[PDB]
Amino acid sequence: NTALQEVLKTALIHDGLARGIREAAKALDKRQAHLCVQASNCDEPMYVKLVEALLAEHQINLIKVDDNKKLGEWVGLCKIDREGNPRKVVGCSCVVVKDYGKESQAKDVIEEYFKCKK
RNA sequence: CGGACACGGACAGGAUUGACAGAUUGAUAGCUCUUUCUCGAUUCCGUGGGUGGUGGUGCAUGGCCGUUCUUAGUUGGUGGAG
Repeated sequence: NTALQEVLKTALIHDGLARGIREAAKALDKRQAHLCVQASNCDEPMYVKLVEALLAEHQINLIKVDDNKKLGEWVGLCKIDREGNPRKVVGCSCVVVKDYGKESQAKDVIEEYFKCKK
């Protein structure tokens, strides 16, 4: 439960993420891929059928979350503000991190990973 | 586009750059078409707005110069006409 809340959120700042209408399906073909995340409300589940054919066969590693209406202010464009509107952006279904570069609380994500999925 | 910014939408389930091969070209300008690969929020689209101008106006101006002016001319400060 700590893995869901705060320790994924310690390293998502400036790294090689996924952002844009060709990029998320572009940058997954790379062997720098550390821990990633998937929004589990994709309307056609055939896009995520492709990434599940991509993720488990090598060491790519997911966390399931709800959507992108709430991750829409997590990826890098925040629309709610003291002046921003409640609807400017929609986030992504699938972003990655290709190099951490910092070890702030980067253990509870990596401890969770070889904990339950062996 | 070398149209900064302000606002609204379109933007990760598909905005925007680049580009070989073939008509397309005056031309190795993907200019544009044909099929498709590619860059990664940078932007595009409309709406207000700066901008650039060897664009007009020397009869709106400045500065500079030229001339009447290449000759000896010019002017105040406190002094006559019951």
